[PDB]
Amino acid sequence: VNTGEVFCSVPGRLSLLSSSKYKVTVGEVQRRLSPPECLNASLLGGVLRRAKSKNGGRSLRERLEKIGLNLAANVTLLTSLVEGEAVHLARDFGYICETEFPAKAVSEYLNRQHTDPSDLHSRKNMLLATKQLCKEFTDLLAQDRTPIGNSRPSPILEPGIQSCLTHFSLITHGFGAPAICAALTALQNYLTEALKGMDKMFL
Amino acid sequence: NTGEVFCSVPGRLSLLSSKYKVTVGEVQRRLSPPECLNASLLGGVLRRSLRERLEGLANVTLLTSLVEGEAVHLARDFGYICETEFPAKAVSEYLNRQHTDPSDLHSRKNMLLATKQLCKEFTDLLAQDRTPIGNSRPSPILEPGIQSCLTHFSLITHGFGAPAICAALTALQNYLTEALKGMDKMFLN
Repeated sequence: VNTGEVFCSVPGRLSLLSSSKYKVTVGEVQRRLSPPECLNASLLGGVLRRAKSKNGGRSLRERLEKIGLNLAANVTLLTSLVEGEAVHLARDFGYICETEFPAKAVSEYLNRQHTDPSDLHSRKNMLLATKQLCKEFTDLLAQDRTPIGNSRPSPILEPGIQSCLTHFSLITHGFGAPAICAALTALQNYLTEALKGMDKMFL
Repeated sequence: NTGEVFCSVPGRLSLLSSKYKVTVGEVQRRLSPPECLNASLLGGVLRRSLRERLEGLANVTLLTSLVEGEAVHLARDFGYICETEFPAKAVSEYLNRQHTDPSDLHSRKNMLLATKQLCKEFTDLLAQDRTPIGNSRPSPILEPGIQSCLTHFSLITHGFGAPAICAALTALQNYLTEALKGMDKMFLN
């Protein structure tokens, strides 16, 4: 089984701009057919946005077996996504959290709810603790080396933890771990703004 | 007349062949700042005479394509998957082994408790967001300043943002709880 090879190209479900299709590799098609999802011919046909013909299902089965693959789980909106588009969606969400999440207004509002000056050393220490533990957590997700798109990198994480992050990448088509890092960026920017804000209170 | 249904849109992310009601309120939010969608882009969103049909009424991301009902559904499925599929127990067993000083378990336990507390205050604020979305026009409980900032973030994500952030912090919170269970079994040795 040659997994670097391109199976097909798929227009995006979330494109507003006439200007790309995403490449889907044999590796990706094999990730969809294997556990934990074990997609069938009908669902794989929708992911690949194939025209649902009566020929189409035998045609796809023929295309699959020629390259050494053959044919349930809870289907979500994420199940519809090719890995290219899942990764792109996570990247846009990441960009929006960094640039548009009102981390400053949120810190001003939540700091003002803890304006007892005895509760000030306490809050500074809890903010610093939260920042640290969130970094450890996003550092682990950045060490994820699950195969996605054309990449099949070598693991740095121990096999056990890697296989648990691999399970969560497979059920989310690669959206999960980067969407969580996107959300923890908004939390980290709030904590940073809350610390700057605490230090203005201290005066 | 915000509550009026303007059309029904098939889901961009459905696999089951077996539709989302878009209201006039929602078309208005797309035409108004911060996005000021033109008729071309609004066309894409509604998946289609439009200028007449309306008359009486920022950078594009993958989120710009979504009707509110699908954006909220996608956030909801992400939430479900973070809650039920994120490996919180294995992540906490790995991170308890990497970052716990065995000469000061108490320092790591206090930092976990603190993190759980501050994450809760943060997701409690996002749950107090009363931004119009779909056919709801609820009444705000937050002061206008912070409600206006939260509304901007909902308008540019089509209602995906706040719930998607809460879905992610559920994975973090489940990790923290598994990690505290883990700290206690280290104290028992």
